[PDB]
Amino acid sequence: SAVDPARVDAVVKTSFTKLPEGWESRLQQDETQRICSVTRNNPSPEQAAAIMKAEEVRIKFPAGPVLGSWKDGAKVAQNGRGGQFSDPPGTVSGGNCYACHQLDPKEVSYGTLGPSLVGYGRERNFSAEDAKIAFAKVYDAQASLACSSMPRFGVNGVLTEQQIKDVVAYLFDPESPVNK
Amino acid sequence: ANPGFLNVDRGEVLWSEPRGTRNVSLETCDLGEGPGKLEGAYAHLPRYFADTGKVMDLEQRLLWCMETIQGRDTKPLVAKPFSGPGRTSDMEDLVAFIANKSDGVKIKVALATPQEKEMYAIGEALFFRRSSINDFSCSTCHGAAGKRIRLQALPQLDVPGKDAQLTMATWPTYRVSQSALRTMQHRMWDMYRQMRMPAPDYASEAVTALTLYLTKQAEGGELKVPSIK
Ligand code: HEC
Ligand code: HEC
Repeated sequence: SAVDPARVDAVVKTSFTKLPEGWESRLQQDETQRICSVTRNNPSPEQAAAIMKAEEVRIKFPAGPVLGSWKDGAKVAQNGRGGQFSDPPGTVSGGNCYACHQLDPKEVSYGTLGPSLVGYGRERNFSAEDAKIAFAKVYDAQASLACSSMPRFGVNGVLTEQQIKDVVAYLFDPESPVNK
Repeated sequence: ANPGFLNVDRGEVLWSEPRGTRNVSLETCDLGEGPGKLEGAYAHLPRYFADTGKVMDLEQRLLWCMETIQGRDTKPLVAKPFSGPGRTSDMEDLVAFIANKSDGVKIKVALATPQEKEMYAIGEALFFRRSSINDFSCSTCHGAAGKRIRLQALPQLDVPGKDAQLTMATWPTYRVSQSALRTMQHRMWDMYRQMRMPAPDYASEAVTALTLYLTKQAEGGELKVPSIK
């Protein structure tokens, strides 16, 4: 095979010299970043399985319930700023679901890289349990699907427990435009 | 017919214009297709240059010329490679012009040495490489067909074929939403920026590694440069 060497590290190490304070870490892959890259996001069955084992343990669930605030969850969904070097200090991060998902059926700007989430809660009978599944999906998706293209929001420090509570509510709160 | 024809004619100036301690122009700068010869040189870039011993894009090449031929102080340019309101980029204008000397030509990079095949590989790797707080890779958003981010459709770049050809045929380009002509460098910067990565080094190895991959997946693409977007 065209065995691609560890010459990829240097090329990054040496080509990424302007670093905001404490960003050397953003270059080093974690073990589930590394497998997904070396196999072009096509894990083998065994590959996928090990990831899941390491990812689903990293999931912390809230002390209280899953549901939060759908009105404030809508704000997490639309915000596409956060985490960037171009981003001024204090910039509140979002999940930006709209970039990849259809959410509010009424809304006309949405991506198709991810699944339609229109009526998600209603389609799942508003089940409190299936919302736990949607929580752990936002907190860490690679816990349920290895090498998935959805960001591991909650395990990577982009989303706070409360933001996930809020964005899940947007999928699950019967009174949300997503569920209407 | 296109506001990006300023940069075209601003790049024509700087190519003609003697500069540096040696105070000569870049009219004798070799871009791969022989000294001075501008025809098709971008359609065959990035490539290996014997005078350095590496693979090189258009900008890394221009900059080399500025150093040795002209003797121009490049340090202010690697610092402000991307133009602003009320301030040009002599690195985006010389790309417009040189790119236009490859207009109507077909994209045709070739893996011909140990250096270029190695580079392409590493660019393929960097294309797939997941890293940082959003876990993104270029292949996350360029890893299939018929996909769109919000309303903007995504070009497939993980395979040879249409999208890629058309893409590298539409770069460098003019974006009205900024009202500025932009080069592959800036796009590379913008995408790593929005991947939550650190800001890549202008004219670095990684950027040029990616470009070769993108350009090799773009083989056959008939340059129509610089475009309107
Ligand atoms: C960078 C792309 C991306 C972004 C951003 C993103 N998603 Fe996803 N999402 C995907 C993809 C691709 C899948 C399918 C693979 C999977 O199961 O992980 C998915 C799956 C899901 C699913 C399960 C889909 C199903 O089949 O039932 C849910 C629910 C979901 N995402 C919610 C969210 C929420 C909430 C956000 C905002 C916090 C978000 N997504 C942001 C790409 C994305
Ligand atoms: C945020 C998701 C996202 C990621 C991550 C991403 N892309 Fe893009 N890409 C897009 C979108 C959306 C556009 C359309 C913007 C435009 O071209 O004006 C685009 C456009 C492009 C274009 C120009 C397309 C054209 O014809 O105008 C190139 C080249 C490109 N991407 C390559 C890359 C590379 C290389 C990377 C890795 C540094 C990358 N992309 C990462 C979503 C993404």
